[PDB]
Amino acid sequence: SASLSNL
Amino acid sequence: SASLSNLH
Amino acid sequence: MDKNELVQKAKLAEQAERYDDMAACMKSVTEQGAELSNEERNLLSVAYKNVVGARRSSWRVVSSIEQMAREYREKIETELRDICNDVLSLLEKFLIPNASQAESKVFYLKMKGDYYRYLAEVAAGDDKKGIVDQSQQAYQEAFEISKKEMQPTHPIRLGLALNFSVFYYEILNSPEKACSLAKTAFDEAIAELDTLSEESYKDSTLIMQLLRDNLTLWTS
Amino acid sequence: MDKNELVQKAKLAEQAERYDDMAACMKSVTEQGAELSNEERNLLSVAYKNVVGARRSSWRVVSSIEQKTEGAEKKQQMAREYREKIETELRDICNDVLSLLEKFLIPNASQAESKVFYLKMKGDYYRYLAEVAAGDDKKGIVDQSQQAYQEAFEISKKEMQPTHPIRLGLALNFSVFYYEILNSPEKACSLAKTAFDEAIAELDTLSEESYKDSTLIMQLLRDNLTLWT
Repeated sequence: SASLSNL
Repeated sequence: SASLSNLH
Repeated sequence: MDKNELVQKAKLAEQAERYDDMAACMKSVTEQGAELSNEERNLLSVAYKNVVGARRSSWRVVSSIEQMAREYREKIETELRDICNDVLSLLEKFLIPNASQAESKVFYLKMKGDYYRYLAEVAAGDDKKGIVDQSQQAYQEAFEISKKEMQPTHPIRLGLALNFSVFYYEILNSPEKACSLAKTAFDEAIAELDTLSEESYKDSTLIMQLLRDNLTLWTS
Repeated sequence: MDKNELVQKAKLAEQAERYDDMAACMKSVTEQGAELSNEERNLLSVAYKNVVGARRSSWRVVSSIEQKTEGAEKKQQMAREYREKIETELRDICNDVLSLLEKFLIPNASQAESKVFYLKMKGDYYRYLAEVAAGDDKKGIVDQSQQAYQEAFEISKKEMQPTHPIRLGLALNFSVFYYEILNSPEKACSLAKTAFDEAIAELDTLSEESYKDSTLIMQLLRDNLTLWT
């Protein structure tokens, strides 16, 4: 479950 | 250079 | 010291992976009252994302293990709470009231939603309710401004849909709304790919993939 | 808290990846004066390895930036001052660990295996001081490191089989000492090659609890050999 933190 | 720290 | 020096030190701190230095530098920049540039704004956000991120990660490990655990998990939680409050404070006193442009208002209102969400992740008492509501209020208003003011391919708008949809899934336990929001954000971007820019298209397409990854998981 | 609580908190900290807490916990344990168990020793070592490791990594990044900014004096100045702030943290951490080594860990070490471990650790933290020492100061620090490794080496050579992970690990770090600090690739290769080959000759002496560690360290020794030649 991904938020924007993944970049 | 690899030291023992590099152990996992 | 001045703005440019502090900003430059923050870039050094980042390279050194020293995020407390980075957060402190950007906090100080923020405290000078002037509206942050896009560069500075990103430096602030990255700095605290990492600082708060370490606490969220430690909380989950320790909460899961939980004795000694309870007492320690509480220690981390107080840190986590103090960090969120620090950022939410900077948002009320400086960042949100000075956001002159629509893009910044969305960015900051999203950040406010984000940091109430991080507080909600650890709220257990009847205190959770007001916090959860605070996150939704911030997310909702940012959402309305991005729809009015931004292209559906805009990275800041896509990123907001992403985190807001995560809010529905994780916090409000509402996979249908989460999916509905994620799908709409994705499809509307797909409908207007010509609005992609040179400087943005990489971010825009990556965020779309994330939205779709979330959709896939949540309907599985 | 008492020994048992501190040790459990340290294990908690490790899992939370909060290494300052972990270190602070084990430091307190060490200060209650009793010889550490094997479990405690490793927790202490792991804690400070991470605390000091963060600084060494930040130092190299910032130091590299500093040398790359010859000709941009404002940037080069900001880099230098930051390198110096980091360096002070690095020194204080090494001094912290060397202090625990003289006062507690080395004098209380009963068995040879422990004395090798702690003497190696002492060589290590003087080596880290040597990584950043300028002077007029460097020589004495470099010398302290070599003496601690050497004393440890002699004890491991007398008391331990060549597949023992503590002995292989000493050879590894002592060889890195020769290459990086004393700038002698031949002495580094020699020590590394010798330790690897003597281990290769006695693989039947490996235990269930040690063979992973032993064979991993051997791979490291051979990687350094490959790199250095």
